[PDB]
Amino acid sequence: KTRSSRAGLQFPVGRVHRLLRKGNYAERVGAGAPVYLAAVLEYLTAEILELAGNAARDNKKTRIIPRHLQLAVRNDEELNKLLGRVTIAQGGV
Amino acid sequence: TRSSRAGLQFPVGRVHRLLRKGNYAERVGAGAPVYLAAVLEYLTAEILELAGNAARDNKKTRIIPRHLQLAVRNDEELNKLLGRVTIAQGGVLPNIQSVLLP
Amino acid sequence: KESYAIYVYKVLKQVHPDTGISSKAMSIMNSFVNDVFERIAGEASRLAHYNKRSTITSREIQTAVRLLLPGELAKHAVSEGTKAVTKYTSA
Amino acid sequence: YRPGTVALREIRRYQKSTELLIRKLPFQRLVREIAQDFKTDLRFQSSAVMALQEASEAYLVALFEDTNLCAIHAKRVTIMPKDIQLARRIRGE
Amino acid sequence: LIRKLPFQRLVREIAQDFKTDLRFQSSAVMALQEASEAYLVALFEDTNLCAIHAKRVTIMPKDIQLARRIRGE
Amino acid sequence: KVLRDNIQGITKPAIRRLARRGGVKRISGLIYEETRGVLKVFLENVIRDAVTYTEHAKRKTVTAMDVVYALKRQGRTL
Amino acid sequence: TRFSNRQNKTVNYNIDYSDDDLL
Amino acid sequence: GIDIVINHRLLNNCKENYEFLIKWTDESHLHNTWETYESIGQVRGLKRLDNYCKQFIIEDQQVRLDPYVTAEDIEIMDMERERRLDEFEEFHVPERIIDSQRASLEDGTSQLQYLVKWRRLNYDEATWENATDIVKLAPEQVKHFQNRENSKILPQYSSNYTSQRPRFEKLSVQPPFIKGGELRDFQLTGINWMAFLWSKGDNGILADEMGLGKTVQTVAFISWLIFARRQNGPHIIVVPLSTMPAWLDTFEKWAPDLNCICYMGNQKSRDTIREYEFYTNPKTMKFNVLLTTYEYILKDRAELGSIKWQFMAVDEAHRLKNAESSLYESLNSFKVANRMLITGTPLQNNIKELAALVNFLMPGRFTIDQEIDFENQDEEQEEYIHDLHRRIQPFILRRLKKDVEKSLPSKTERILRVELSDVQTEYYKNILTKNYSALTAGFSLLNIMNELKKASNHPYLFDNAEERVLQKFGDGKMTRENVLRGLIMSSGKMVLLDQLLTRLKKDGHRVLIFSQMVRMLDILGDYLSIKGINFQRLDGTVPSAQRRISIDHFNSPDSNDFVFLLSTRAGGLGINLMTADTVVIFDSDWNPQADLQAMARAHRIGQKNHVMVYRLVSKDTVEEEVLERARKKMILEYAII
Amino acid sequence: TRFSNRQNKTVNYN
Ligand SMILES: Nc1ncnc2c1ncn2[C@@H]1O[C@H](COP(=O)(O)OP(=O)(O)O)[C@@H](O)[C@H]1O
Ligand code: BEF
Ligand SMILES: [Mg+2]
Repeated sequence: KTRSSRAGLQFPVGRVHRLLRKGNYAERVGAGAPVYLAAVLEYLTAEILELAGNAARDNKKTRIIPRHLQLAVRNDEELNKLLGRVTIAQGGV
Repeated sequence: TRSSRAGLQFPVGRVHRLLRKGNYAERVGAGAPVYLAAVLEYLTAEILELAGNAARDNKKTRIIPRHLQLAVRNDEELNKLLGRVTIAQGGVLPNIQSVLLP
Repeated sequence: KESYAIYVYKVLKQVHPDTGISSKAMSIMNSFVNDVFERIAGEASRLAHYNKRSTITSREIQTAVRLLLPGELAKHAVSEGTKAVTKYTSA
Repeated sequence: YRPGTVALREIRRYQKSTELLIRKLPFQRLVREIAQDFKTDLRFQSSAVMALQEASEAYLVALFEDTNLCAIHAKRVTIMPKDIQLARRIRGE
Repeated sequence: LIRKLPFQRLVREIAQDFKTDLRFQSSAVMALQEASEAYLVALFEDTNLCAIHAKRVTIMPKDIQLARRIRGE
Repeated sequence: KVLRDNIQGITKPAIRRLARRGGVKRISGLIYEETRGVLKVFLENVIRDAVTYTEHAKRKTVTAMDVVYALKRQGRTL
Repeated sequence: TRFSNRQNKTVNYNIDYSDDDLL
Repeated sequence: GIDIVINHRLLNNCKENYEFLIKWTDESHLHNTWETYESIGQVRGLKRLDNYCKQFIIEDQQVRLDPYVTAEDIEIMDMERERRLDEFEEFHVPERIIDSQRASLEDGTSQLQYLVKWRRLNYDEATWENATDIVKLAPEQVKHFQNRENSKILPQYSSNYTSQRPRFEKLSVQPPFIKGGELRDFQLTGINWMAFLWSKGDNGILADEMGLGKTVQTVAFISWLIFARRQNGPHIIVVPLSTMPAWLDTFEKWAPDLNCICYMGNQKSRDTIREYEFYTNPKTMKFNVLLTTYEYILKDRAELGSIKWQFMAVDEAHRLKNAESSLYESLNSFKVANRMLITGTPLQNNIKELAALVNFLMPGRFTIDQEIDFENQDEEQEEYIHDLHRRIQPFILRRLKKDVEKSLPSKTERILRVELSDVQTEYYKNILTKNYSALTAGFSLLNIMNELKKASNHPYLFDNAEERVLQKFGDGKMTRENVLRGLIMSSGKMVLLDQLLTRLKKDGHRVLIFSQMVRMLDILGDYLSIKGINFQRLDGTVPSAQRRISIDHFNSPDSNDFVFLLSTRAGGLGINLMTADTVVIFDSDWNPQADLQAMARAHRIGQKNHVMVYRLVSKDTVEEEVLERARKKMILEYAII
Repeated sequence: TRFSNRQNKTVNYN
């Protein structure tokens, strides 16, 4: 089975494994690294999306929108302080 | 070929072969199958055009019997030509007599 | 073109399938994904160079993420990475 | 929706519909039972049964249209058997 | 909040100073609006913090200068 | 038609709206000219680098991607 | 590449309907 | 509340002594009364009186104290006075009653009020006023209101026709419905052919020449199909703004008994129209026909799209160029039993526009597609364009005056090749050369064609040019005459046209000026005024009433304003200027048909005399290339015919 | 189904 499905991961391990070469980050890359990277990428996006889903749901909207993302991002201090210099286009204060 | 000499699509050779095989007459002049094939494929072109318009109005990629029935009943000339003809998976032209409605 | 929106849709359906997403929000997610990726990768590279290493491994990224990431998110993500690579390698 | 609306709905449904309106196994059973009266032991192409089915439905619906026209001519909405008999006689059957 | 036509005319004026001949994607103008609004609002929140620290309801230009120095410089 | 938009385009009501979004209660009438100046400086800083990005592409047109590059690094520092 | 050249009326096909005032 | 006074009669003297013809916020114009400052006292809106006091002060200053104000400027002030006061008197005459109601008064009595709309005025003013005055001032309007209340020409009186279409064939009789004049064979054959096309079931195009009767023809046809085809359900006529009054006037003369309306104005106006004028017992809609402009469709797209329209009619239908136009979208979100597209030239530019038109008439029915397209000469495209021609011909009506009515005298048309001034040569070179210093001396190169074209008409389109010119003259600034010279010298076309204008002034000829460029039409307005000329301007900026009355006055035979100055985009369309014998164009557009339309603004059923047409063409400049491309576009028209 | 590991403050965004 594919490397992602072997890991159970929902991201293109092959792309990122390629990208690790394509970005010159190192002339060698070890097989777990793109897998480990994909795992944390999935985890990170899940955490934000969960909060943003609550934000849309709380606003009675099915559509997740920048407002709902921004509201989520600023409500978690960790995400907010992690993302303190990220600016959300059409994300209101 | 003869069909290509005429510029027809229909198989002039085939229809000539049938005209012999059908024993319609002891003699079959060479013009007969050309003329017949021409008017035949003209007729099919007509009804195909109408069936295509029916498929467009039903918004379907594939022509199906319903579209044929709709086209052929809607064209008075064809319906007259086909007043005793019917098709599988056809159907009545959707219509209700006004007096039945409130 | 080289974009994650399909993977976003996967995890979106995996996390809140009752929610749609605006293309704007989807693009923001793509920008976000690219930002975090280049952040962790650029760090791990410079750490590897500091360690005089021509290769990047799980340890480098596992260290880099613990450097970049807030303390809870770090150990949670680290555990997720170690679990995932364990499944991958045990397979 | 005001009673009798069901009639209009059924009419528009079945005119929209093309599909067979009658139970197929009863029909095939009946036809082979009749055929046995003409001659025993006939086997059937299933397609033959389908063709007969289509013809039977088409003929019946034609007759029903004819009888509806008669019924409206009588200035009543209920079709009556005498209407069938008239329509059949006018058709010369 | 801020008006795209005036804003983009200002933007083109300043660009015209550096290049003297430009073209712009409308997406670029949008992005500049978003950036400028966010930056200004943040600076307003700072300068308000300054004004209330000085126990004024009005913000004062001194508060802008101070905020810009402390955060920006 | 004598006025020039670059200063005037950013105008008392819009500044008031920005301040209200920034939660400001009241403002001195002097503030607007400071903010226009600051805005010019802020804008001036970013667009210069966008120009140089566009130069390195040798293109006449400036894209949102060039803006994103200039705005990315400059925004994080500021 | 083939076209009718008969004169014809304008005609349209519609299967569908609504029970607007049957309530 | 206070409303702003009609007139004034007898600074502290101005405040104490004088008297003003007030109006009030809740009372119709006929409730005007003479009132005084202390008699009214402090009342809501008194700043309007302050404004009028300031106005009256400056009126006194301009009329009486300023020694420079010339007698003709006093006459223009008297014109402004009497014209506005007469228009206030027109606001004092009703135009329409909308409904009637009886209401209780504070005395416990009751009175019957008619919801009255007023002339030159709309349903923002219109209000319930006691019939006691309506019945004596406009019993004709009372009669018409009682008709419009009761025509039974309404959506509920007609069915869903599309299942059946009976035949029609051409006829030779004057339409009996019509009060407004006398169709000739061509207008009647319009009616006939549209009726035949309807009787095939179809949607059609009318492209008999510009000004040839379409409006009267289309109202006669809509009347015929209402009466003949029982088309009692709503019809929507979409119209360019400037012509909406004329269309109304057509009805108001040709079938004045019809119950039809024009839909315009602020949300309040449109709301009061919808609820009072459209709705019965809010729904079913009182009117048979609604006039609208294009944008007022977008203003109520889904709302008006909720009506089951029986007929769409479209003036200047090339307004619908392509399927993606927001108008084209909205009109195809609407559904209708019939469509009719009116334009004296059926295509401006290109086969794709005509394809979009025919798709709007009969979507997909015509195999018109890029795969065969207008190579300038090609046997295959020339064959297919004649095939499309014969395919469409049953569905288009087209004629010229040359066919229609030889009585209508022809047009002289000529190009006026003219040389650049030195100023022109300098600036044009300074566009050919890339001189940022010259730009800094008076600033963008980002559209060189536009910069050089507008320069080529006039260097004063760069504002520093007027300074540097009149300063290098030195005397130019100093006097009106020196300014006039320093201006007019600066373009050879301006010198030539000034000579021609002086000739026409001696001739007494009446003339239309057209340009693409509003700033040039401003410079020319200033030139006319400093030359002491009597004229009107029109462009897309002037609102409905002032533009309308300007057209009316200029068409009035006593109009001493012998020149009309027009934009092309607004003024070149729809309108008849029958008082003008001559037309001049400063600059052709990319599109020739727009120029033909401008010509049509002179060239009309109403033109008494042979017209003369002149195009001001600068020597050795791009407009010659523009003209050749426009001629190629006309070759496409000649190919489709 | 993509469960979240962190235990975090509940939020109302409405
Ligand atoms: N049947 C007619 N009899 C007399 N005059 C007419 C007739 N039809 C049109 N006209 C004249 O034409 C003018 C209207 O031009 P019109 O034909 O309505 O423009 P278009 O039809 O091109 O939009 C009116 O002023 C009117 O005097
Ligand atoms: F529309 Be017509 F040509 F005035
Ligand atoms: Mg017209």
